[PDB]
Amino acid sequence: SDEVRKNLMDMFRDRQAFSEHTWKMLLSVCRSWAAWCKLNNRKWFPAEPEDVRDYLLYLQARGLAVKTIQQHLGQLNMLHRRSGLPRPSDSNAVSLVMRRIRKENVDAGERAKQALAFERTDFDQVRSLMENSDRCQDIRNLAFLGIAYNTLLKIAEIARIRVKDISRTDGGRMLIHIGRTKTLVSTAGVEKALSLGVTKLVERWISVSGVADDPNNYLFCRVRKNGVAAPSATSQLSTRALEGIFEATHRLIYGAKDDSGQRYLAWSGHSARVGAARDMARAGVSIPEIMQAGGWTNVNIVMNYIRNLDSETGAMVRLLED
Amino acid sequence: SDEVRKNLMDMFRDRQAFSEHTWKMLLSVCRSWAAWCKLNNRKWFPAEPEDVRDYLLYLQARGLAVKTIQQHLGQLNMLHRRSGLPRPSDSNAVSLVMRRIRKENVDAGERAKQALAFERTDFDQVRSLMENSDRCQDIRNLAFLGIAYNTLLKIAEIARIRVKDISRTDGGRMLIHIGRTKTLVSTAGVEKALSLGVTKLVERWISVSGVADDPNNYLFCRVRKNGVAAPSATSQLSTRALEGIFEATHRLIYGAKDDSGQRYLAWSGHSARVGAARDMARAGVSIPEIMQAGGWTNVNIVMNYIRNLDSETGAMVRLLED
Amino acid sequence: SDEVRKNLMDMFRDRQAFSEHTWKMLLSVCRSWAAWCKLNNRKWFPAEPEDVRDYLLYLQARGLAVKTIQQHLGQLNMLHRRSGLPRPSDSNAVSLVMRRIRKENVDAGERAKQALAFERTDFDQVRSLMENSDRCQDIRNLAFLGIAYNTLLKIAEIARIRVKDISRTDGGRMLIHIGRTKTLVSTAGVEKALSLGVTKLVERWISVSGVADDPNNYLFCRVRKNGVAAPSATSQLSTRALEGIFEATHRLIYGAKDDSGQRYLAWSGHSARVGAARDMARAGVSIPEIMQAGGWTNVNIVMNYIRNLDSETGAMVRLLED
Amino acid sequence: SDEVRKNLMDMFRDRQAFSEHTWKMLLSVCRSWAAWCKLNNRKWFPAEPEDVRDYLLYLQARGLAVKTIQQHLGQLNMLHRRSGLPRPSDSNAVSLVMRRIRKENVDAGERAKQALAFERTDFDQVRSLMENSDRCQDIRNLAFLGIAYNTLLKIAEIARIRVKDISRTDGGRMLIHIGRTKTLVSTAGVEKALSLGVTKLVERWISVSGVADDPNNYLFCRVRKNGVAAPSATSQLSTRALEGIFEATHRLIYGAKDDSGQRYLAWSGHSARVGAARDMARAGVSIPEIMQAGGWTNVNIVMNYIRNLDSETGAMVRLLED
DNA sequence: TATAACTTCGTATAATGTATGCTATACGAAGTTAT
DNA sequence: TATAACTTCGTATAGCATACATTATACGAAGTTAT
DNA sequence: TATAACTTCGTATAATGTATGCTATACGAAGTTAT
DNA sequence: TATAACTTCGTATAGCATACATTATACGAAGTTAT
Repeated sequence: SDEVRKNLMDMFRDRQAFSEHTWKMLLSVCRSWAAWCKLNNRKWFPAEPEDVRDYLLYLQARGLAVKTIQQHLGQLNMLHRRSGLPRPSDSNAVSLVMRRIRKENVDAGERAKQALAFERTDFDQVRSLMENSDRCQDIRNLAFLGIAYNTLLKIAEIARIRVKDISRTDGGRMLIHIGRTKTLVSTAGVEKALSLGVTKLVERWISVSGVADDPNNYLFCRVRKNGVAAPSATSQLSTRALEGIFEATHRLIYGAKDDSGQRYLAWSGHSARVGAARDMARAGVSIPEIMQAGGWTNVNIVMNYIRNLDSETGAMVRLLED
Repeated sequence: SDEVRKNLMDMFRDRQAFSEHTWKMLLSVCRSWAAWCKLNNRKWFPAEPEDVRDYLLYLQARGLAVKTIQQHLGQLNMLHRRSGLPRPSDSNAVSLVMRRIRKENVDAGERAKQALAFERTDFDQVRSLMENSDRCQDIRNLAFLGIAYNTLLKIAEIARIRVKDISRTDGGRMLIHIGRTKTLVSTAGVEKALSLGVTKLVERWISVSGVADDPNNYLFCRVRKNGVAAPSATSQLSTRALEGIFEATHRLIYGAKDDSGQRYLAWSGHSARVGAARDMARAGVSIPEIMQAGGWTNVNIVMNYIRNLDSETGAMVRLLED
Repeated sequence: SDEVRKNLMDMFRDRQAFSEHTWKMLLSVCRSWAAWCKLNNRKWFPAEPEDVRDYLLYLQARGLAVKTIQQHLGQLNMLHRRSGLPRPSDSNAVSLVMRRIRKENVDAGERAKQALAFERTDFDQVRSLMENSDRCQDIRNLAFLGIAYNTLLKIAEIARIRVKDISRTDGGRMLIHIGRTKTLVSTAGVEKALSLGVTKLVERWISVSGVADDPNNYLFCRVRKNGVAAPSATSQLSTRALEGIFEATHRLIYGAKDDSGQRYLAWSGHSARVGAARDMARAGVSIPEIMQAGGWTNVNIVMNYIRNLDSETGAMVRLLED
Repeated sequence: SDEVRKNLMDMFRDRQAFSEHTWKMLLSVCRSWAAWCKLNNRKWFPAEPEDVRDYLLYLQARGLAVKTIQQHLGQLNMLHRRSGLPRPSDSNAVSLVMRRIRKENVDAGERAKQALAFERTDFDQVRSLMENSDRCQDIRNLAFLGIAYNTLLKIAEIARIRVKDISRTDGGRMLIHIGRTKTLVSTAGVEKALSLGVTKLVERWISVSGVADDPNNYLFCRVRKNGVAAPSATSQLSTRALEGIFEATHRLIYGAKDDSGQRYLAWSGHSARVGAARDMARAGVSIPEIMQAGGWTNVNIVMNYIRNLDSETGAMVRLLED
């Protein structure tokens, strides 16, 4: 009763031990669960297993994805395990219904989607059009698109780059040192090399933006309606803005989005990462090489961007046709 | 007893958490365990470690495969873990016999088997033998044998193919929008293309059958002793019937089985999968293209199918032969 | 007191859960420890940690290897852990002295040795001399040496081979199916292919020995002074005899062993395995390929036969010399 | 208290279980922890989770590397585990801060460093500057710098080389029977060969020194302000003196340090190792030969040394550049 | 008959594996339906 | 507050190298059986 | 001034990492010894 | 004791596919600030 209160207090004291995103989703799931509980006159904490089971079934009935449901269940489990209490998933009712919901949704066809690919051809076509612009906005966007495709870095890692993180090979190729993440949080860190063509795009951006003024400045920054860049060493370009560059570039080439409300109708923050991964594979690049490129530690995730690369090769259709 | 009664009600309420094939196997182990118990005067629930030990030894004497004995122990362990009771595997005596049985059986020379291969040489032979046949069942069986070898699809997947899933891809070749994935993080569906040869086979079947008279009709259907097909959009051919086409075809060519009791004496549902993988290896197709073919995310099974091809003899044979 | 007696009784009942070699060493270490205990008026079971520490120090003082000492400690730990008691290694005194003994011995230069390599050149030289013999003994020995080098199989796996385990590629190369071991105890199993030259050596042995009479016969068998082979399906050629073939072949080429009493002055049961592993490496064979060849599951052991392959490459001595 | 007194006596009796460098580091953390405790009025033994938490936060504020803070917590954890007491890391509050500190520090941009490279361009420059020098210390330092770059050996290993360990391999080139392995399962020793150039350097040192007047004498020795060497078979040069040759040599060429406080501003003991690996990569030497060079069983460190070479730019740069 | 060629054995020392559980195919055989 | 040239020290931080529980090989010596 | 171009935010859904502990180098600085 | 051609069943055994605990992206909508 008080041991629980202490545990929770300890968790909140050292908040910084978890990503802000985890907290954000913890409160969002708690909001959702607490509302369902109120609407059903139930106690939201500690959670009763039969109540949690009803809630997950309610989420499925609302039409949410299987991964969304697993997230709600996962946030509830963390809140309890860290409170010193037993996890809802510790009961049959909850573990069995989750399995049953995954089964029925997947059987009805549900599948986890992945970002619309932005590949070598898309990059070449965008560079060919934007190459000739003098606008600060255009120069920045093209430089961002290039780094994204060349390095396979997530949008959050890109927004984190500082001018001082950039070095250069003896060959004149740019090098961006990256230190952590989801994960990777390490010592040492990594370096991402840019092709000569791409480092040229970045050079042009630094020049017109004037972010080199201070090595602490973040590489990318906002650019106001009048074309003036606003370098900063305290704030970074929101990842929401970066997803906006991918979306506006797609609209530039293909026009306005659908109306279906569906996701991935245009390029998004993860598009170049899935597009590059796939280009390397279709080129014969070895798995360890492809892995190094994306930072993937296992051969599973990799196979996953290629997870949607399965298409009739015609292999058997050739053996037979001869 | 109140709490295991609740757990058993949990299990039934969310029985959809597991597939019907899984349930049947569970019912099957309980019936056997229970029957052995009654016959030997022991309580079957909860199961005592010493009794489960005498039972496992019993299954060994019955000559069952270690794989099989592990399935009995496994289901027995589910029941108890789900129910709140202690698993027999958690016992030292049970843990010890399983290790003894496993080791003893491997020593006597136990090995896993796999489908007798149905290769191109066999497909050619069959085609030639029943290609001009006007018999509706022959027309249907040849079409089946073709798609099986060409697509490497499993029997349950071929049984689900409906008419509206067939389209045209090129040169009048056919396209089968199949679905070979049962996971959330995977590709929605694939498109299997049939050689020009195989396409003519399916065409002659759909014409002699009339399954196309309704898109909802299943590609394959029943053909009665009067050589008349019976299209249907609600009922598909049992995979048992599909395995029969394979054994019947082998009989046509080799006559009655070997009456040795053994398994894989004739062709079975996986024979075309085993054979197409080998032909693809003999013709030196890239492993990735061989995995896309069978839908393998890894190469642990495929390696078993092509293990004895001279192309897979290893580095040592390479070094020794110069 | 009785729970212990039961545990031990359970261990002995299901003896077959452990290799006969484990038992053999368990009794040998117990013999050693029990003798030291008697000579020092101490109780040998349960073992007192301070007593075990004295014993390990006594073994070090007797000049035994670090791996020998770790074995004695390991057998003592198993006897206790399986008796339901705490392991001697569970105490500081024992865990600290073991670490200290490893440290001091290794610091004084001790190193785990490995078998004298039997490589491609040795095999070619032995085949060149024995190729012309008509003696059953010679024909068998050469066939054994060939299979050992070609397959990298341990002597115990070789003595286990039965005539029925041998199949053949479509190319005329022999194939030996192997099922388990130290380890590997599996389902499925593996196939080892022989080069055309080596399968010829084996063919010649089967012919002159007459082991093909029964597919259950073990491939290798004894050969008496009069040249007559003694095929058997119940007994195998002792691994001690197989180590004898490697030793006699070395003496044939180099003459009588030293007098130092040292180990590995001549080829032994593991010689072809370490020799083949090393030949592949020096040939550019990839690790996964080399791994497949020896059955190694990890890249560590492999690096270990090559563990004694480190020699001045001259790499730096070339960069500088130009 | 009786049982932790016994454990502390266990630790001291078998202190040889750990190296002297390990002991010094342990004494160092205790002194700091104890000093912090007294200053803040807390008991230092056993350590309470909440106090260790305030201490770790203290070390973070002192600006120490996460690696360093983990060393304090680590030793603190040894002490307690060895002693029978409960480890502070086993506490939720301590577990939480370590995670917070680790994450917070990685976010501020913390990265590991490594020796400033001493490449061939640097060796050439130094040779040219002090090659005709008659000064005995210059003759000794050049010899050292040569062996370091040529052999990639660490300082403690070069400090141990005695005269009787040098032999001749070919064309009058030298051979150094070194020992770079501290494990039981490894190779006894290696033989490092020196280029013809480097060999002439060591020869001129042994002649101007007279260390060869007794095989037992260490290759390298003290050279007093009167330019007179002092051979000895019982005393070797401190690795600190060896690091001094590196910094002194860098001073000769670049002058006083950068007074920034930072690390690796001049050359250190590992500079030749970092530089020789890069030169070997620039000249495209096979990774295996680069590992044999530095004595690496893996390639996790070597990759850090050659991370920014254009030859190690990745597949993406390869694809993008065509 | 001595004796090659093992086998058995006991102490000494090097090498090696480290998971399961759910679901689909195998196949003889009983059950069903329209020729 | 001689000074070059080290050594010894204390504390930070980079570079490695794993443990546990079996199972299997190394080899001298003594026993075994068809010749 | 309206307005481009963000930022912040809250619900929805995809992606990812899964270790430590022992020992050696780094380097300013105090200690020692023979020029 | 019609029979071809299946279907349904029961039990053996081969073929796959993982969980947990975070952390990070997807995108519409509403608020914010230099122009």
